Amino acid sequence: GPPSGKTYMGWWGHMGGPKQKGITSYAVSPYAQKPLQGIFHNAVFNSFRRFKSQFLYVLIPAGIYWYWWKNGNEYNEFLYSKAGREELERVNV
Amino acid sequence: GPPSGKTYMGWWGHMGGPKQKGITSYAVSPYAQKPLQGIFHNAVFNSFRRFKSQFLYVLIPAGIYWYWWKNGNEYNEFLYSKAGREELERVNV
Amino acid sequence: SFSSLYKTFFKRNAVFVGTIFAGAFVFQTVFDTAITSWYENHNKGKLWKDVKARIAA
Amino acid sequence: MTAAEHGLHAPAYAWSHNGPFETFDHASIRRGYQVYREVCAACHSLDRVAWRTLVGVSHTNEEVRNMAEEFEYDDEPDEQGNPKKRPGKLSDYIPGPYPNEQAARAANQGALPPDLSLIVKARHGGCDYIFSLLTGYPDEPPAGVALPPGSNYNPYFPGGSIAMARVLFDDMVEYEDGTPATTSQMAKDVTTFLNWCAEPEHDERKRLGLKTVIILSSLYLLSIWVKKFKWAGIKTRKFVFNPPKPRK
Amino acid sequence: MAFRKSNVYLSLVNSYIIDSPQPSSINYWWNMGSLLGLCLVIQIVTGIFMAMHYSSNIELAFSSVEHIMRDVHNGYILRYLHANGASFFFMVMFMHMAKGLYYGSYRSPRVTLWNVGVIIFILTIATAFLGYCCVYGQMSHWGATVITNLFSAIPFVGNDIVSWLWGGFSVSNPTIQRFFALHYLVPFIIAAMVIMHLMALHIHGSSNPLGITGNLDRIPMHSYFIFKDLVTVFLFMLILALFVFYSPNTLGHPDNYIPGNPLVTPASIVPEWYLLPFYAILRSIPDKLLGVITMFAAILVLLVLPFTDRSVVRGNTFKVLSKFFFFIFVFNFVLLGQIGACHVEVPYVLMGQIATFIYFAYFLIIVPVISTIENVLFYIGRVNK
Amino acid sequence: MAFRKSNVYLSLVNSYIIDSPQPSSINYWWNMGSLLGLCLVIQIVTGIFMAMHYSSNIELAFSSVEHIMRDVHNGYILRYLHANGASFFFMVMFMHMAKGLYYGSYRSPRVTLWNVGVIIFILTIATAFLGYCCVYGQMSHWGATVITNLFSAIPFVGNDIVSWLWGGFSVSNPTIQRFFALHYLVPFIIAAMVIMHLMALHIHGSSNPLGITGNLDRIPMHSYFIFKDLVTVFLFMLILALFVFYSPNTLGHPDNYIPGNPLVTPASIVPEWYLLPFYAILRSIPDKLLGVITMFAAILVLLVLPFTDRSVVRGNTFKVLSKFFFFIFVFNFVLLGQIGACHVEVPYVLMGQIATFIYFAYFLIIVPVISTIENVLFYIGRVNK
Amino acid sequence: PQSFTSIARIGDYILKSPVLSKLCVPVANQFINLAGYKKLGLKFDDLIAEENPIMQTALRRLPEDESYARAYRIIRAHQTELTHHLLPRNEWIKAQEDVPYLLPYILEAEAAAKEKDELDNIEVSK
Ligand code: HEM
Ligand code: HEM
Ligand code: HEM
Ligand code: HEM
Ligand code: HEM
Ligand SMILES: COc1c(O)c(C)c(C/C=C(\C)CC/C=C(\C)CC/C=C(\C)CC/C=C(\C)CC/C=C(\C)CCC=C(C)C)c(O)c1OC
Ligand SMILES: COc1c(O)c(C)c(C/C=C(\C)CC/C=C(\C)CC/C=C(\C)CC/C=C(\C)CC/C=C(\C)CCC=C(C)C)c(O)c1OC
Ligand SMILES: CCCCCCCCCCCO[C@@H]1O[C@H](CO)[C@@H](O[C@H]2O[C@H](CO)[C@@H](O)[C@H](O)[C@H]2O)[C@H](O)[C@H]1O
Ligand SMILES: O=C1C(O)=C([C@H]2CC[C@H](c3ccc(Cl)cc3)CC2)C(=O)c2ccccc21
Ligand SMILES: O=C1C(O)=C([C@H]2CC[C@H](c3ccc(Cl)cc3)CC2)C(=O)c2ccccc21
Repeated sequence: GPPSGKTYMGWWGHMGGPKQKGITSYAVSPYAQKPLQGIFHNAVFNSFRRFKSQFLYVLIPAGIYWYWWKNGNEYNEFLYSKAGREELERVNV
Repeated sequence: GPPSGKTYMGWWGHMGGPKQKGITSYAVSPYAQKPLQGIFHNAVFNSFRRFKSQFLYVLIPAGIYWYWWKNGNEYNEFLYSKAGREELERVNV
Repeated sequence: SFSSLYKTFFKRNAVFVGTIFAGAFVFQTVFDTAITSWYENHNKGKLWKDVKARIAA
Repeated sequence: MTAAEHGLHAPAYAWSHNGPFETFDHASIRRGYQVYREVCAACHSLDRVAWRTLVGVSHTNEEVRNMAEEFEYDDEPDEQGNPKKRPGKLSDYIPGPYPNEQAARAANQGALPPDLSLIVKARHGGCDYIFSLLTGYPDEPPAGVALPPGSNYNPYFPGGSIAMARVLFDDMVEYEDGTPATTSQMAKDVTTFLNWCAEPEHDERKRLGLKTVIILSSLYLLSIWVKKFKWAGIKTRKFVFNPPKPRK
Repeated sequence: MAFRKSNVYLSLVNSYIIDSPQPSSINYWWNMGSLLGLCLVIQIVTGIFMAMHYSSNIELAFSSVEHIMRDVHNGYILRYLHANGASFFFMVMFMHMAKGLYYGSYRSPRVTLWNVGVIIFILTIATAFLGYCCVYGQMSHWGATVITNLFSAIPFVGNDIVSWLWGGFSVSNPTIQRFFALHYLVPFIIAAMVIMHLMALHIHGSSNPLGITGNLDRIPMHSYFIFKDLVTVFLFMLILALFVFYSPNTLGHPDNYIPGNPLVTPASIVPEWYLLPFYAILRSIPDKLLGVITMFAAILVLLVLPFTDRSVVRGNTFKVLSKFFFFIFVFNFVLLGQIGACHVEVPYVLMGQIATFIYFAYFLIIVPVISTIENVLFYIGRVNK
Repeated sequence: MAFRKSNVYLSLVNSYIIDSPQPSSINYWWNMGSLLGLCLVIQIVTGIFMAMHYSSNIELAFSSVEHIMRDVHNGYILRYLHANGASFFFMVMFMHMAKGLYYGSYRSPRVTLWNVGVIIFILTIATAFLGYCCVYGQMSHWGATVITNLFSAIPFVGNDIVSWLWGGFSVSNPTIQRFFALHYLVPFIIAAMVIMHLMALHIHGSSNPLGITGNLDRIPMHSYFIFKDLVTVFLFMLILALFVFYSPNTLGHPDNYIPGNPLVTPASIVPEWYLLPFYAILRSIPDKLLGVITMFAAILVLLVLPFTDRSVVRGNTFKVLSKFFFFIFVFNFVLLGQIGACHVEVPYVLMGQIATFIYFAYFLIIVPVISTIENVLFYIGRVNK
Repeated sequence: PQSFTSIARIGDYILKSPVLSKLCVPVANQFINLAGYKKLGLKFDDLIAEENPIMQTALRRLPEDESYARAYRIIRAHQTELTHHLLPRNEWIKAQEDVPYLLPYILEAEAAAKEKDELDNIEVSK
C-alpha cells in the first residue's frame, strides 16, 4: 500500500473528528423495550409537526406553479374554441 | 482505510525485505554508454550457452515424444494399407 | 404473534435457515392454492371453464 | 387544439375486465370472434394471433382445428420442386384478407386497414375508443363539415374524416349462443375480443400480480418492523454533557 | 484481525457494505443510490434474458418483441419489467439527484463524486434511448431520427456524422442493429462508472441532513442501513409490481405498438416522460444549433453548481430562502415537463420559454445571489457591531 | 505528495502500472498477462464492432457473417482478427499457464491468484466456444450439440437440462440466439474476473525466475517493464498480422464455411486446436459419464498443484528432475493434442489413453514424488552427517 | 466559498448604517429563527462547513473546552435529528448564546492566507 491522499474521513479509532471529552452516552437493548416503542398516541402529534414546519416551502411554490399551469391552459382551450378563433388569428401570427 | 491483511510485500521504504548493510551499487546513465552496448562479438558466445545449458531438458523429452509419435503413426498407415488389412482384422476386433 | 405460541416451537432462537426454506417451500403451495381459488371464484361465470359449461357444440 | 382535430373523448364504459381482479369475459371473447369472422375479417389482418392461442380461451381444441383448416397455407415443395397448399394447423397465424399492402388499398380507395392484433394498445383510450368509434358513426357529417369522396364522419376519430365506413348494422351477425345481435352488443364483444388479441396474458397477469403484491406488501410492513428493532438502541439512545476541569 | 477484513475480496465487501462508518443522522433520502444499484441490476438481468429471444433486424425487430410478449415464457414479465423499471430507474435517479441539490452534496470535497454522477446520468439517457429504438415502433423510429439528427447541428461535418451514424440513407437496418449492440455495451459502462462513483463516495463518506461533520457520531452500515435500505427496496418493488402487472403502459406511448414507418411521422409526438423537460427546453429555442446546445447545456450547467453555490454551509435544511427557490426549481422542472407533453401552441411556447429561463437562472443566478444574501443574513442576524 | 498518487483514480493507475515494485530479474515469460489483457481488449473491441452487423437468427446467422466478410467495410479484417485473435489468446494463455507451472507460481502465497486464473481459463473456453457456435457452420452446429449434451451425463435431470438449454427439440434457433447473447455477456465476466486476478497479483507482487524473495531488489514498472512489455506486444501483433492477412484460416476448420445442417454430421470432426488435448482426454474414456468427468477433471486437477508440489523451493529453475518431467508434461500435452486430430483408429486410441494417464499422473504422482526425492537430494548432496 | 472576510465587509457596513441596520436586522433576526437550528442545540458557528484548510486552521486553534462544547452540540444535533424531533424547548440555544465563537479564527486565518497569497505573487518594479 502506497501513500494515500488525505481527506476528511478515516476509519474507527481515527475517524477524523475532534477529541471527545465530557459527553456520556446511554442505551438499552432492542430486546429490552416495548415492541412498538412509541406508535400512534403522541408519535402522531409529530406527523403534523413534521408537516407544518415545511409545507409552506412546498405549497407556496407548488401553488405559484399550479395556478400558472391552469391559467394558460384555460387560455389555450379558449383560443382553440369557437368563441376564441378571433384572438387566435391575432395572437398566433 | 480499515486494517489491511499482512503479506510479504510492502511498498518502497517498507518493501518487506531484510535490513541491507554492506552492499554498494554503481551505475551509469543510459546516455553515457555505447549505443549497441555489447552486440554480436562476445554477446553471442552466450546464444549457444543459454542454449547448451538447457536443450537436453527439452530435446530428450521432445525426442521420446516425437519418436513415439512417428512409430504408431507408421503402424497406423500399415494396418490401413493392403499389406496390413490382415493384422487389422485381428488387432481391431 | 403471541409469546407463548412462538416460543413453543422456537424457544428463544430465531428461525433457522433451513426451516425458513422449508416454510418457503410449503407457503408457496399453500398460497398459490388460496389466491388461485379466490380469483377463480371472484370471476365466476366469466372463466372459459364456466362458459365451456353452458356452451355446447 | 380544436376539439375537431383532437376527436371527442370516448367515455368510461364499465367493462367486464376493468379492475385489478377481473378476468376477461371469455363468453364475450367468443362472440367477438364471430363478430370478427363475419364482419371485419373482410378487410383486416390479425397476423400476430395464432390458431392454437384461441383454444382454451374462446373455443375448444377441434373448434379451432375446424376454423384452422378452412384455409390453405403454403407448404414445402413436392419431390419435383413445385409448390403445394395444405390446410392449416393449430400452429398457424390467422391469415390476412389481402395478399399484400397494395390489394388492401385497392379494395379500399387506397386506405390501409390496420392489422387489429395490436389495436387495443396502439390507440389512446383503447377499449373505450374502440367501442366508441364503432358505435359513434352518427347519421350526418355535422352542419358545415364538408366530407371528401369516400370518407365518413366520426367524432371519436381525429378530424372525423375516417376512411372506414360504418359496419355495425343490427343483427348482420347471427349470434350463435342467441344474444341480441345489436350494434352495441356486436361491438362490445369484438372490443373484448380485440382486447384479448393485444393482451392475451391478461387474466394470468393480474393473477400473478395479485400474488406479487400481497407478498410484497407484507414484506414491506415486515421490513419496517424489523428496522425499528435494529435501530431501537440508536433511536432511544440518550446523551448527557458534563464540562471537564481545565487541565491538559 | 477478522477474515472479512483480511481477505483480498471480502475486505472490499466489508468496507463498503458492512463496516462502513455512516453519519448517524441520515434519512430515507439517502436510500436512493442503493435503490439505484438495484435498478441497474434489474435492467441488466431482464435485458440479457430477453436478448436471448430478440432480433435486431429491422423486419423481425418489432415482431420479436411481440414474440417476447406473446410466446416466451414469462416473457411479458420480462418486457413490462424492463420498461417500467427503466422509468423507476429515472424517477429514483431524479430523486437521488434532487437530494444532492437540496442538501448540497455536489459541494466539496464531493465534487468528483457529483461530476461522475453527471456522466452516469448522461450514460443512462444514452442507454435508455437506444433500448427504446430497439422496439422499433413509431416513437422509436422517429426518436432515433432526431437524436441521430442532433449531430447535424455540428458545423460542416455534421451531416456526414449523421450519415455514418445511420449507416446509410435513413434510420434504416444498419441502424437498429447498431442501436441493439450499443444498447448491450453501454450498461456495463454505467456499472464501470458506478464503481468510480462509489469510489469517490467512499473516501469522504456520505453527508447528512444537517450538512455538518459526520466524524463524531458514525455507525456501521451493517446492520442499520442494510436493514434500512431493505425498507425502501421492498417498497420500490411494490409500486413497480403495481405498474408491471396492473398498469404496464400507464407509462408508455401507444404510438409504439405501431410498427415504425419511415414515410409518416405521427402527429402526437410526446417522448418519454423522464425526457420531456428536455424536449421542452429544446423546443423553447427557435434556432437549430442554439436549441441543441441549450438542451445539452440543460445538463452540463449542473457542473457549475459547486461554484455558484456561494454559501458557507452545505444544505438548504437551515435555509428558508434557499428551500423556497429549491422547490421553485423542482416545480419549474415538472412544469417544463408538462410543457413537453402539450403542442407547440400558445401560451405554452411562451410558458415553455419562461421556465427554461427560470431553469438555468436557478443555477447561474438565483443560487449565487440568494446564497450570498443568505451569508449576510447569518452575520447581522446575530452579532453586535 | 504527487497528484497521480493522490487522486482517487490515478492512484490505482500508478500503483498497478507506474510505481509497482517488480522483481528486478523477471524475463520475457512474464510479459504474458500483459499480452493477455491485450487480447481480451482485441476480443471485445472487434466483437462489438462486428455485432453491429451480426444477426443471431438461425437463418441469417451463417450468412450475416458472410455479410461481415463480403460487405461491411474492413469487415473481413473484423472477422479474421476476432478469430485468429481468439487463437493467439489461447496460445498466450497456455504459455502464461505454462510459466506458472514451471516457476511454480501456483505456489503460496499465490494460490488464490492461481485458482482465479483457473476460473478465467474456464470462462475463456466457455466464451470462445459460444462465439464459434455463432458462425453456424458445420463444426458450429455439432460443436454446440455435444457441449449441450455433456449435461445429459448428469444423473436423472441431465436430459432435461439439455432440453431447456436447447430451448426445444434440437440445437435449433432459440439456441443460436442465446449462444449469441451469452457470448456478449461473458467476456465482461472475464474482465470482471481479470480484476480480482490482478488484485491477488497485487498484494504479493510478481515472482521471479529464481523463486527467491523480490523484496531486496525491486524496480518500478514504469518505465522498464512498460517498455519491456511493449516489445512482446508488437511482436504479438506481427505474427497476428501474419496470420490475419496471409494465413486467415491456417487455423480454422473448412467444415465451417459450410452452413450447419442438423441431419448430417461431417466425417472429419477435428475441433479447435486449443481444445484438442481435451477432446483426446474425453475420447480416451469408453464410458459416457466417466468420460465427461475426466474431461472436466483435466482442468480442475490444476487446483491440487499447490498441495502435491512437495518441494521446499518454488521453481524448476534449479531443478533438473523437475525440469525434465515438466517438459514431458508439456510434450505429452501437445501429443495428446495430435491424438485429438487423428481418427479413433489404432494405436492412436491406446496412445491417447497412455498420455491421458501421464497427464493426471504428472500432477497427482510424478510431481509430489519427484519433489520429495528432490528435497532429499538437496540435503545429503552437501551436509556431513 | 464566499469569504468571511467578505461577509465582514458587507455585514459590518450594514450594521453601522443606522439607515440600513434598521431595515435589515429585523429580517435577519426573523431569518435566524426560521432556520430551525437553535432548536437542535446548534449555535451558528457549528454549521459552518469544515472540509477546507482555513476551518482546520480554525479548529486546531479553537480553545480546548470550547471544542468539547462544539462537539456535544454537533452530536446532540445528529442524535436529535435522527430521532426526527426537536429538543426540549428549554435545551435550545438562546438568542444571546448564538455568538460567533469561531469567526475570529476563521477571520484570523483567512487574513493570514490572503497575506501569503499576496506575498507569493508580490512583483517588483525597478
Ligand atoms: C369489428 C369490426 C371492425 C373494427 C373494430 C375495425 C376497426 C378499425 C380501427 C381501430 C381502425 C383504425 C383507425 C384508427 O383508430 O386510427 C380501422 C380502420 C379501417 N378499417 Fe376497420 N374495423 C372493422 C371492420 C372493417 C371492415 C368490415 C372494413 C371494410 C370492409 C374495414 C376497413 C377499414 C379501412 C379501409 C380502415 C383505414 C381507415 C384509416 O386509415 O383511417 N374495417 N378499423
Ligand atoms: C447509476 C446511478 C447511480 C448510482 C448507482 C448511485 C449510487 C449512489 C450511492 C449508493 C450513494 C450512497 C447512498 C446515497 O448517498 O444515496 C450515492 C450518493 C451520491 N450520489 Fe449517487 N448514484 C447514482 C447516480 C448519481 C447521479 C446521477 C449523481 C449526480 C448527477 C450522483 C451523485 C451523488 C452524490 C454527490 C452523492 C453523495 C450524497 C451524500 O452526500 O449523501 N449520483 N450515490
Ligand atoms: C441501464 C440499463 C438499461 C436501460 C436504462 C434500458 C432501457 C431500455 C428501454 C427504455 C427499452 C424499451 C423498453 C420498451 O418500451 O419495451 C429497452 C429495451 C430492450 N432492452 Fe434494455 N435497457 C438497459 C439495459 C439492458 C441490458 C443489459 C440488456 C441486455 C441484453 C437489454 C436488452 C434490451 C432488449 C433486448 C430490449 C427490447 C425488448 C424490450 O423493449 O423490452 N437492456 N431497454
Ligand atoms: C484473462 C486471462 C489472464 C490475464 C489477463 C492475466 C494477467 C496476468 C498478469 C498481468 C500477470 C502479471 C504479469 C505476469 O506475471 O505474467 C499475471 C500473472 C499470473 N497469473 Fe495471470 N492472467 C490470465 C490468465 C491466468 C490463468 C489462466 C492463470 C492460471 C490458471 C493465471 C495465474 C497467474 C499466476 C499464478 C500469476 C503470477 C505469476 C508470477 O508470479 O510471475 N493467470 N497474470
Ligand atoms: C474473450 C473474448 C472473446 C472470445 C474468446 C471470443 C471467441 C469467438 C470465436 C472463436 C468466434 C468464432 C470466430 C470465427 O471462427 O469466425 C467468435 C465469433 C463472434 N464473436 Fe466473439 N469472442 C469474444 C468476445 C466477443 C465480444 C465482446 C463480442 C461483442 C459483440 C463478440 C462478438 C462476436 C460475433 C458477432 C461473432 C460472429 C462473427 C465471427 O464469427 O467472426 N465476441 N467469437
Ligand atoms: C456511503 O453510504 C452508503 C454506501 O456506501 C452504500 C454502499 C450503501 C448501499 C448501496 C449499495 C450497496 C449500492 C451498490 C450498487 C451497486 C453494487 C451497483 C453495481 C451493479 C452492477 C455493477 C451490475 C453488474 C451485474 C451483473 C454482472 C449481473 C449480470 C449477470 C447475469 C445477467 C447472469 C444471468 C445470465 C444467465 C445466462 C443466467 C448505502 O446505503 C449507503 O447509505 C448510507
Ligand atoms: C506484477 O507484474 C505486472 C503487473 O502488475 C502488470 C499490471 C503488468 C502490465 C499488465 C497489464 C497492465 C495487464 C492489464 C490487463 C487489463 C487491464 C485487462 C482489462 C481489460 C478489460 C477489462 C477490457 C474492458 C474493455 C472495454 C470496456 C473496451 C470496450 C469499449 C468499446 C468496445 C468502445 C467501442 C464502441 C464504440 C461504439 C466506439 C506487468 O507486465 C507486470 O509484469 C512485470
Ligand atoms: C438474495 C436472496 C435471499 C433469499 C432469502 C434469504 C433468506 C435468509 C434466511 C436466513 C436465516 O438465517 C438465520 O438468521 C438467524 C438470525 O435471524 C440466525 O440466528 C442466529 O442469531 C440469532 C440472533 O439473531 C440467535 O437467536 C440464534 O441462536 C442464532 O442461530 C440463524 O443462524 C439463521 O438460521
Ligand atoms: O423529436 C423528438 C425529440 O426531440 C425527442 C427528444 C427527447 C430528449 C432527447 C434527449 C437527448 C439527449 C439528452 Cl442529454 C437529453 C434528452 C432528445 C430527443 C424524443 O425523444 C422524441 C421521441 C419520439 C419522437 C420524437 C422525438
Ligand atoms: O464432439 C465434439 C467435441 O467433443 C468437442 C469438444 C472439444 C472440447 C470441449 C471442451 C468443453 C469444456 C472444456 Cl472445460 C474443455 C473442452 C468439449 C467438446 C468439440 O469441440 C467439437 C467440435 C465440433 C464437432 C464436434 C465436437
